[PDB]
Amino acid sequence: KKDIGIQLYSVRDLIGSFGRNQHDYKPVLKALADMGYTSIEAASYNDGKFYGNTPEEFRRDVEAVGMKVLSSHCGKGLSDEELASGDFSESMKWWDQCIAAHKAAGMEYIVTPYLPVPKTLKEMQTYCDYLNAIGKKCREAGIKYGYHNHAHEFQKIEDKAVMLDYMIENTDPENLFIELDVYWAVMGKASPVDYFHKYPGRFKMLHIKDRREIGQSGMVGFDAIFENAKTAGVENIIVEVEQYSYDVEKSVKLSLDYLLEAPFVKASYS
Amino acid sequence: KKDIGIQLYSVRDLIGSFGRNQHDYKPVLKALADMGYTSIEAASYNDGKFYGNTPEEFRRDVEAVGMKVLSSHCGKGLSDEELASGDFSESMKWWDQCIAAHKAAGMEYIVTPYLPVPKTLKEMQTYCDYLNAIGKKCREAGIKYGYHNHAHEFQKIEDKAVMLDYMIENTDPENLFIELDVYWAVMGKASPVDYFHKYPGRFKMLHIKDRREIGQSGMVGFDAIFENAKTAGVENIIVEVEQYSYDVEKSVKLSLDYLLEAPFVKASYS
Ligand SMILES: OC[C@H]1O[C@H](O)[C@H](O)[C@@H](O)[C@@H]1O
Ligand SMILES: OC[C@H]1O[C@H](O)[C@H](O)[C@@H](O)[C@@H]1O
Ligand SMILES: OC[C@H]1O[C@H](O)[C@H](O)[C@@H](O)[C@@H]1O
Ligand SMILES: OC[C@H]1O[C@H](O)[C@H](O)[C@@H](O)[C@@H]1O
Ligand SMILES: OC[C@H]1O[C@H](O)[C@H](O)[C@@H](O)[C@@H]1O
Ligand SMILES: [Co+2]
Ligand SMILES: [Co+2]
Repeated sequence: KKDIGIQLYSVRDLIGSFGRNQHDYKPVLKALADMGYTSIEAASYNDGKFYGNTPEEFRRDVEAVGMKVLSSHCGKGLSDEELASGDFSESMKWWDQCIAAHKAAGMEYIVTPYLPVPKTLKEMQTYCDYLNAIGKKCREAGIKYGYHNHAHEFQKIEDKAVMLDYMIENTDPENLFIELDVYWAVMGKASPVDYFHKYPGRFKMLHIKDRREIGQSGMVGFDAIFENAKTAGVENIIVEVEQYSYDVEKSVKLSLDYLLEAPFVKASYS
Repeated sequence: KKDIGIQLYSVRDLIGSFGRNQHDYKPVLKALADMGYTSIEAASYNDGKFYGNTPEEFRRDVEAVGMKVLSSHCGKGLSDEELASGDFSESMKWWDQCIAAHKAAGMEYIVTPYLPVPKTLKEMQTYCDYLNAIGKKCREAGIKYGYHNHAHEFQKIEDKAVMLDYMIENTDPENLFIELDVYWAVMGKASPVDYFHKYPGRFKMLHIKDRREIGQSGMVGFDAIFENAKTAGVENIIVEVEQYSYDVEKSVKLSLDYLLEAPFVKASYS
């Protein structure tokens, strides 16, 4: 028995994602709960609602099956006009709605799942200003704002700064943490542990992800990752499975069991 | 105690010179033995000799510190002329000397450490013919010939075949096994375990390598790899460390200790 979360993207084939393919998510929530997942990270926020439901109903539904309503992936990128002007004030109204909806749902974190590699350091800097501004507003609402990587953030901008490094270095720790996707970090030739040591404390959440089932490909050193979890600053871990050797239910269950069986995964990080 | 080998390349910096001795490997042999490595893979074959010594002297030296003289990296790429002619006859006499020297040293395996990505499938085919021919000669001297990868072998040739796949598919199992470098496979976006399942029995040795010390980076899933070792066909494992967080002795000892401590690493694979 360990505190292990689940990215609801993992079951998007059953409940949908990012505003589409919707089903009644409640039976799946129950199965995930019964498997022994203890928290959820959502993957379908839109216009004040979660999977089409009010924050109150979503919170109730998640609470009904005994899981923590922990985190949520959602975001709003800057238009080319906002990037060129450096003025992203119109975007902030969307965040007032988003932050109030997350607070009503009980959420502890909000994580932006994706930003494009910008063309220039100046653009990156504007993104940093935006991330700081979002994270500050989140912080005032009692929420921790984070960023989730794929592999593209390990590229360089203007052949100077690695994008993820720039973001980390040019955001305030209390405004932005990194929800590090260890699979995608490895895919971008990055050492998760080396990142942990370069930016201690900034990795408040991990996406525990692999090619398919967690711990099956040989491509991720979860032992080392979890051994350096204190340096990283890990508070919570979120299993993500996007591709499957089996039916989805079994893939996500085997994924949890790997962590439950792993001696290097502690019962709680919080 | 576990049967764990060491690639002598890993301590290339600790093999020095004084007086008439240009490759004084004996002190390092001792140290490696004392750390607890049980077998060596050589990285210095030329002109019938190992580290400038006769096969009998090298064999004596290795045996004197109680390690197995197991394997050896050496190679002879095809010239552009041999590639274009398809006729690699001239290279085969080099192999007669090489194989006889390995037999005199007691070697169980010979492994070629690098072949370039060829431009065409036709050239890849020629390489496979060459590998088959070498492996056949090795086999008749009671030696198993193998191929060691980096990352480049996961590229596609003519945007058709992945190079390593082509090699495996178009060589005889009895002529060629793969000494899979798990670190470099990951660096090529390859799952070691999926390779094991695609080509059962063909990975008779692993190069146990990481970014630096074995098991420290978070980039290699040793647990999964070792759990699939039987499928793979693993007979021996060889630690390789080329880059170091510490002084070389400490780095290669920490590397052994990770495997000695890992419950998923068995005492013997042979
Ligand atoms: O809550 C009060 C404080 O927080 C506000 O968001 C303002 O940024 C700051 O100027 C003010 O003093
Ligand atoms: O931390 C900045 C960059 O340099 C590091 O040495 C790593 O090689 C790379 O993975 C990382 O993106
Ligand atoms: O052959 C000994 C060593 O030398 C080569 O340069 C390879 O990079 C390495 O994979 C090998 O272990
Ligand atoms: O024999 C030639 C063919 O066999 C190889 O194993 C591959 O399947 C294919 O890509 C190649 O063209
Ligand atoms: O083995 C075949 C190739 O295709 C697979 O789908 C993998 O993505 C790749 O790592 C591998 O090289
Ligand atoms: Co993810
Ligand atoms: Co190697």
